[PDB]
Amino acid sequence: EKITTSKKPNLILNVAGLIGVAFVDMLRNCGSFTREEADEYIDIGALNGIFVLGRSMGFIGHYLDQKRLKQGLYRHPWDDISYVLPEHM
Amino acid sequence: WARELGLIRKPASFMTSICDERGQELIYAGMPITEVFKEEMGIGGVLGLLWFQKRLPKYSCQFIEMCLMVTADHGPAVSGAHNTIICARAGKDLVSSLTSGLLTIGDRFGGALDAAAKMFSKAFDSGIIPMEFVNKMKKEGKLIMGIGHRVKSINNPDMRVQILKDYVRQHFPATPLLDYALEV
Amino acid sequence: WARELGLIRKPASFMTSICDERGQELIYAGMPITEVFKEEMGIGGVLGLLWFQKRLPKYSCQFIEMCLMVTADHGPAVSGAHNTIICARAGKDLVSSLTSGLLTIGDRFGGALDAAAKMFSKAFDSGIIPMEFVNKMKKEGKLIMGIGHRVKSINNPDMRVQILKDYVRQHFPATPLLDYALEVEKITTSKKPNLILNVAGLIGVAFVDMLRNCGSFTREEADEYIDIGALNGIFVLGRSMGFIGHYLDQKRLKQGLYRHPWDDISYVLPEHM
Amino acid sequence: WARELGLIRKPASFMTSICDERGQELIYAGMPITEVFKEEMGIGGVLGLLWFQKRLPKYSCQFIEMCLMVTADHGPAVSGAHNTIICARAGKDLVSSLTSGLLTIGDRFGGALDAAAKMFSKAFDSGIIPMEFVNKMKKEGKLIMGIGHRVKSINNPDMRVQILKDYVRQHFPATPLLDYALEVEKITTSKKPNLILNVAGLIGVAFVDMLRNCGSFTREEADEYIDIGALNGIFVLGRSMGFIGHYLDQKRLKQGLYRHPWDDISYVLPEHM
Amino acid sequence: GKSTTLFSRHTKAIVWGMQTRAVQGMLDFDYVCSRDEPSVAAMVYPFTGDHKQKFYWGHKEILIPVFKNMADAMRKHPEVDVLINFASLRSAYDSTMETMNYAQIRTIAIIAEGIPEALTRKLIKKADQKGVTIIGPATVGGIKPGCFKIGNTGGML
Ligand SMILES: CC(=O)SCCNC(=O)CCNC(=O)[C@H](O)C(C)(C)COP(=O)(O)OP(=O)(O)OC[C@H]1O[C@@H](n2cnc3c(N)ncnc32)[C@H](O)[C@@H]1OP(=O)(O)O
Ligand SMILES: CC(=O)SCCNC(=O)CCNC(=O)[C@H](O)C(C)(C)COP(=O)(O)OP(=O)(O)OC[C@H]1O[C@@H](n2cnc3c(N)ncnc32)[C@H](O)[C@@H]1OP(=O)(O)O
Ligand SMILES: CC(=O)SCCNC(=O)CCNC(=O)[C@H](O)C(C)(C)COP(=O)(O)OP(=O)(O)OC[C@H]1O[C@@H](n2cnc3c(N)ncnc32)[C@H](O)[C@@H]1OP(=O)(O)O
Ligand SMILES: O=C([O-])CC(=O)C(=O)O
Ligand SMILES: O=C([O-])CC(=O)C(=O)O
Ligand SMILES: O=C([O-])CC(=O)C(=O)O
Repeated sequence: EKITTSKKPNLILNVAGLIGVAFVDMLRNCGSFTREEADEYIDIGALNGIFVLGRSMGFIGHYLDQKRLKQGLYRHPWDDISYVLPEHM
Repeated sequence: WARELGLIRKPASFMTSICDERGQELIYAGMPITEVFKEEMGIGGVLGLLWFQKRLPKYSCQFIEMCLMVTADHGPAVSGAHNTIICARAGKDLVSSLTSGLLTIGDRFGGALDAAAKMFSKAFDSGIIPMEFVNKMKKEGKLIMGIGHRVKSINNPDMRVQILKDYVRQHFPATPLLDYALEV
Repeated sequence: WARELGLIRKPASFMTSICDERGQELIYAGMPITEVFKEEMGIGGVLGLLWFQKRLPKYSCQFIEMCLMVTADHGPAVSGAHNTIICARAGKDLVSSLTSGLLTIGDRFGGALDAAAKMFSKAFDSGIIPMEFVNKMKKEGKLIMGIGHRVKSINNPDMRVQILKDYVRQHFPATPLLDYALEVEKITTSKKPNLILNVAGLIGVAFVDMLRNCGSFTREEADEYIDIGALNGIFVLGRSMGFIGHYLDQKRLKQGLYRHPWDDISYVLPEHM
Repeated sequence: WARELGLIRKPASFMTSICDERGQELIYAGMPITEVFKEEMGIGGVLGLLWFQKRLPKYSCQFIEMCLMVTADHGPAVSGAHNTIICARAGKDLVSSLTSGLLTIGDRFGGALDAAAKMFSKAFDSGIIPMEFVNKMKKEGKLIMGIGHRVKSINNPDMRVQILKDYVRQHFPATPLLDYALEVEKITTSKKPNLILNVAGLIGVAFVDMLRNCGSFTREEADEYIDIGALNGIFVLGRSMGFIGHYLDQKRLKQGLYRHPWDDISYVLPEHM
Repeated sequence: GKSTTLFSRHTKAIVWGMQTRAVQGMLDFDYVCSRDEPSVAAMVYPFTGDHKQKFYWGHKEILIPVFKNMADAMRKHPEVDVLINFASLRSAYDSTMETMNYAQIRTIAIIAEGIPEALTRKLIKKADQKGVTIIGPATVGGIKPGCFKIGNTGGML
């Protein structure tokens, strides 16, 4: 991060990268795991599950907010889509 | 450029009130994330902010955390865990397996929480005594949601019903619907 | 008002080329729906228009229909049909049950189509003879996808590999990859009889041959369509019919909630953590 | 080996009746796949065998294929196609993108088929005249599902309601519910021209007519199949074609991750919670 | 008794039906007239549940309630004194008659074309009894520059 901020100031450790590196440290620098167990848990997608479980709270909150606001059916505006269909197939 | 100058109008197609991604600081329903962590909130407090947009008391957040803890897992024999295991053994994905498992959460599996809540709330608001409620639901032919276990009957409760019940007695100010359900 | 008069300029965030809902008539990739129904193209023609934006010949559309027919359903014991049945017996929904069944497709269930197509295409493009291909697969510890059946080997072929293969001989102009796969099948059957071209491998090689043998596609377009997962879509669309049939069957039979028996689970939990 | 010799008795936990994978031949609802192909039935015939376990007539299978064709895709702006495109631009999967698109198929989007069919069937069975049905819908604060169009009206019909309607008149033996829906459409078009029979409503009434007018089904069977959501499966299977086409188009166009603009969200967060 | 004044800068109206273009034009007219509040307080549409429709107050975004029932709209908005009826010829009579049961409504504007003469005659009789001024049917409405605008009167902005 120091090197990247020396390159460009906004190249900081993201929350994704920080959580990843700190989770790897927690996995392999605590007495619970051996090194191979931590490697296997990283490989099989422990942080994918972490992110999914975390963002599930926000997604359910979004669903409840939309239900409480009683928003109607969405239809994407035609002006936001570029139709590049072939001339005649 | 036209929006910056305030020259045109375009109605917003969406509406959100739970989180504010833009700005200098992330905001959870009005509370900044730094204030979220300084107030020593947990999963329950963030859940309350994101779902109800309310500053829940500490006991409410702890009760929400306990409810999440007791419903964490109940074995692989249930439909959802079965589907998750089937999708995982196919070597598909974490998201796909979780998705296949969660898609069985409905009326027969996992909907007993909301069904029991609605049932008991309607019974309590109707004002009928618990005996009248039981007799009415016997006569009409629907099972009373939230009542009935297989093996644990007496002198051996669910023992995770006991934990939540003890917490509710200890910390909840008033529990009228809980008393009605206990009478039932 | 400012967009109609052209005072402002807003970039479009989406691009589509398969269907044009707006206008006085629905258009399927350049062809009007009425015209789609005039030249009597069926499921195959509509599928070709929507997926490839091409006017496929009649034999190609019929072959696509046949591929959807043979992959419609293959019993309830497979992972996807099992998941669909489990979600249906929970009384959830048609969409939810189909979804749960479909989510298992891609790696070990239904992934043999695209995998076999890619493997045989790589073998054919590498220029190696089928014997060299078999030796290369054996030496690196990989089994040839789309080769090898369960019980029906010879003098009793798959009986749905035969239908598609006969159609391909009868109607396809030239099938070099099918010939390569058949030479591979001849080599593998000399090892043990059950090493025949599966329906997955046959469909994959014949679909690659259809893509890169009809005049609709160039080599680059066919390769890109194979890479992006056209055969995965073929298998998923075919098997969706069987999954919805399973859901409807479970609803009609009025089966209750399923819970797996404990005598089949074999808990191996640790002593104390 | 005990099961082979039958010394033990274990009831089966499941029950299927649509497809038979075990045996010397793949079987679709009691009929072999080779017989399926010799009879020259297409997607419609296999769909009928898998979903209804009935040997539908040729015109019924062709009508089912027609319904799958007309509901293939209706542009990228609908909720399901939008979700499929969002998931594809995230570079996730074909199955995942199709899944995300299909999960929006419900009451508001895609459920007009089943809702219109059920409502028209209830009105026809109740014995009320179409004018009485219109008045009953008006006084209950309910809009007649399957009636009303965006821009299409009388003297400017759908161009895909017309094709299906013409096929139904030409081939279907008797269509009482379609006639009832046509009287309802005639009454509603006297209110304002754009109140014509929808594609959803026309397909629903014609599907009910095909179920309860052909010799394959009895009234109870047709009613049960309508109730359990056969037309929901019809729409889902039709629209999966367009969703997979959208996924393939997004992959071919190499579109990047979508990031919704902030100026179209209108954050209404509370002052401080 | 029919009042000599019908519209003012504080007049509040309820629109019967989905006429979001007409209501948006009404709000634009109110904004360009320097009105403190929009002239439309609520909408009535029996074919949908109660919700809030999104409108523009100048450049600001506002929400106007929409009620399935007229009774709810009259209950929650007692300051409304004008009804602008966008119901068709088959529904204008019933809607106007039901509105006449509410004493807070003093002026009713009927836009529908082709109402039978007997029904309009009955409406006139009941309006005379209740002292309610009816802007006769088959009209665009009326305009009071600076105070109020009825429906689509006056065209666009
Ligand atoms: C997430 C969870 O914790 S699971 C929550 C599930 N919610 C429910 O309780 C749903 C309704 N109840 C149930 O199904 C119970 O969980 C069950 C599974 C124990 C009941 O299953 P059963 O095997 O029928 O229990 P059991 O055999 O003891 O029931 C026998 C009688 O009790 C009655 N009964 C069972 N459950 C209930 C109930 N919830 N309310 C009223 N009566 C009931 C039955 O009508 C039955 O009638 P009978 O006397 O004519 O035989
Ligand atoms: C499969 C089917 O046909 S859907 C079946 C639905 N059936 C029913 O529910 C019956 C009940 N009927 C109804 O609800 C109505 O009569 C409808 C929805 C069927 C008819 O549509 P309407 O209520 O007129 O609204 P509509 O869908 O036309 O949309 C409103 C306007 O937005 C426009 N619009 C539609 N989609 C978009 C988009 N993506 N971007 C921008 N503008 C759009 C339309 O052009 C339309 O303007 P127009 O009337 O000048 O053409
Ligand atoms: C989970 C996480 O924390 S994100 C993890 C991302 N993964 C990585 O870190 C991989 C490596 N990192 C990167 O690729 C890059 O550094 C990124 C993508 C993380 C950030 O790079 P940027 O392109 O500068 O960020 P971003 O794409 O948000 O920038 C878009 C700009 O428009 C604004 N913007 C962002 N999203 C929107 C939106 N939906 N609507 C309107 N404006 C927006 C932002 O304020 C940002 O400001 P700027 O104009 O001053 O740059
Ligand atoms: O999964 C659970 O929480 C337990 C459950 O529903 C059951 O009674 O089978
Ligand atoms: O053969 C097929 O169509 C796929 C299948 O069900 C299997 O064998 O696993
Ligand atoms: O469901 C469909 O057929 C698509 C549709 O009508 C729409 O919302 O524009």
